[PDB]
Amino acid sequence: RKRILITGGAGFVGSHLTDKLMMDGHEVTVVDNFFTGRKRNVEHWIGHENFELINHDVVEPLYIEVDQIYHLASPASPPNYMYNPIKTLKTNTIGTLNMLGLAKRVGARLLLASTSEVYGDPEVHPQSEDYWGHVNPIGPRACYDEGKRVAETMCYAYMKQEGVEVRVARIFNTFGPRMHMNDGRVVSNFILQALQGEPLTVYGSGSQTRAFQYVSDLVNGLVALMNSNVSSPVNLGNPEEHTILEFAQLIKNLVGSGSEIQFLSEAQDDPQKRKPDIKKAKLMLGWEPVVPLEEGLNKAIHYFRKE
Amino acid sequence: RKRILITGGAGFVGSHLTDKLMMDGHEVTVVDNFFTGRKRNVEHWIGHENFELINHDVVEPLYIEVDQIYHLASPASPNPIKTLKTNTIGTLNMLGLAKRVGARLLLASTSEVYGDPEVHPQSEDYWGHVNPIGPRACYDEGKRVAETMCYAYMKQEGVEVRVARIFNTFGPRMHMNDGRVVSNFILQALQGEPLTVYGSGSQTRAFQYVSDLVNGLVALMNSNVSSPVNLGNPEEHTILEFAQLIKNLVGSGSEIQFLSEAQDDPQKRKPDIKKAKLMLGWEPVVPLEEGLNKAIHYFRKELEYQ
Ligand SMILES: NC(=O)c1ccc[n+]([C@@H]2O[C@H](COP(=O)([O-])OP(=O)(O)OC[C@H]3O[C@@H](n4cnc5c(N)ncnc54)[C@H](O)[C@@H]3O)[C@@H](O)[C@H]2O)c1
Ligand SMILES: NC(=O)c1ccc[n+]([C@@H]2O[C@H](COP(=O)([O-])OP(=O)(O)OC[C@H]3O[C@@H](n4cnc5c(N)ncnc54)[C@H](O)[C@@H]3O)[C@@H](O)[C@H]2O)c1
Repeated sequence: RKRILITGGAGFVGSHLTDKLMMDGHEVTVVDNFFTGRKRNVEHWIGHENFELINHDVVEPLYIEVDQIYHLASPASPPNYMYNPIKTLKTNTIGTLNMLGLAKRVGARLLLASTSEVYGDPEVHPQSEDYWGHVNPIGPRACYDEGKRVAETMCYAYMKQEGVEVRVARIFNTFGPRMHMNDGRVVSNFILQALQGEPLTVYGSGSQTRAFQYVSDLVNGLVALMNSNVSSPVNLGNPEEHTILEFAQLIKNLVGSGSEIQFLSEAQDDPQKRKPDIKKAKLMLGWEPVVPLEEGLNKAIHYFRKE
Repeated sequence: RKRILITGGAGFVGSHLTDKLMMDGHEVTVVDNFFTGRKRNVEHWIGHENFELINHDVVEPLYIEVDQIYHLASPASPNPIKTLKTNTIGTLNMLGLAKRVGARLLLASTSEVYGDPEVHPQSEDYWGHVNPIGPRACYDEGKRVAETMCYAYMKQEGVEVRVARIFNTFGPRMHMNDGRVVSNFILQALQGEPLTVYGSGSQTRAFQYVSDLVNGLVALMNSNVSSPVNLGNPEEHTILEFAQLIKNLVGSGSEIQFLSEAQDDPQKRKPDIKKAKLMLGWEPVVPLEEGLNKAIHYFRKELEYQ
């Protein structure tokens, strides 16, 4: 049925988006510069009749007839984006302007992969979509945060001024096969520790909690949101809390490397900074996260074990 | 002495900056696409050896050899998309150029990066409270990210950047049909219309005379201060006092007049200028009365020219 463009389609979330859309029957074109993505992520569809992979940086204009654009082209984990603030800004600015220009020209509906970071260090808990956020416009993260903030602004500008149809997802922390293992976040870190024999190290009693979302739940959110009539931003994330200890335990079992878990009773964890309200997504999209933590960790570990 | 690019050189603040800098013997080039600027604003210099006017949009790359760029090319508030492009593409372009030719770049930012503030007054390490998707975001978010841009080109590429957070400014050449309280009162007084004050006229507005700002910009440009600096006037005056001052300076028989069922909006923001004091030795020095005077003379002249 639909002609669909995915920018960043060779990346973590984008490649799983591709899969789903390729299997629902659509004609998918992937645009990606391979700055962080990888051909292995989409290699299964090369050659297939309805797929096209284009090596292309979104800071360059694109002219293609499509019905829908999922705009995920953007550096995503902190080490990648903080190392190149300028490329990060150019991508979120010039690149969003370009994709919105295409969407306007060809009458595509455009969905933006924004981010809970537009909320900054929140002074409201949890964060709903009303919150304006508390964000340093010139810190070392600002290239991503302000970059994604103004990309949201561009969307509504084109919506208000040129009747572009726009969708805005504010994406919270997400995990699974093909994820990046360098956020030094708790799951990537425990998994690496276990996969190579190391002890899993748990601060204090492992009592701080973390809420992560499994990638296929995200991908369902995105598609649900794209095909809805809600044009204001929608948080997509999983607000279920698991203790850090529980992540150690699950990852230990599922890797099965007989790594030990060990406590540093004098050490400590930071409470998670952001926590998504997703009630608007339940109400307007009928969507919730349905993959249990253990199940997503397993599918993830399965990926990384054989890798 | 210095070769100097001024984008938005032909607008209100820009043309006074041009004035001051020409008078100091620098080589001054103005770039401007005249969306809101006027040649009349710099005709006095057209011809002099040291001056060039170039008609150019900053969303288009530009190559010129200069030592300093004052990047003022932007609508001040108040085409939303063109505003976005201008503050994004435009700033990237000018920082690119500054990279290429080794120029120091001053960004004319705005108190709006603080949004609707939740601390008072606003000093430079306040992060602001800004709606990224509100009716005015394409100005507020565009100037915010313009800042992010300067800092990124500085941290990563060694570009020398300066960032001025400009607060409300008034004076000759300003956009008369502004919306603003001071504007309306000048226009109406000059015409013998009553000056109507909403409520009891006790909401305040703070205003900075243009030559104070221009001084601040130059001081800032030539300092070693790379992080943002508030340039504004913190002195409060009520709307009623504006009305009274303007009525008297104009002398015309306009009468003041309360409309007590009407309300004014409270003053939105108020600069803390400690940092400009300490690190530039700057502060506003033109008293309100004198400034209003110079502003009245201009609107009087300009009513008479258009
Ligand atoms: N994974 C998360 O937790 C998370 C959270 C919030 C938001 N997001 C958003 O999701 C989107 C994807 O992130 P991800 O986790 O899949 O990361 P990712 O890095 O794996 O994917 C991003 C993809 O974009 C491509 N890309 C980057 N810049 C580009 C450019 N200029 N032109 C063309 N392609 C370019 C990369 O090569 C990469 O494949 C991002 O836009 C990110 O901001 C992700
Ligand atoms: N006047 C104030 O109270 C005040 C307050 C806050 C911020 N500022 C900032 O100070 C700067 C100067 O403002 P101003 O009051 O002189 O306004 P202005 O409109 O008089 O000056 C802007 C000038 O820039 C030019 N310009 C606009 N877009 C351009 C483009 N894309 N390419 C080239 N030139 C372009 C306009 O033609 C005009 O000559 C602006 O950046 C504004 O945001 C001023």
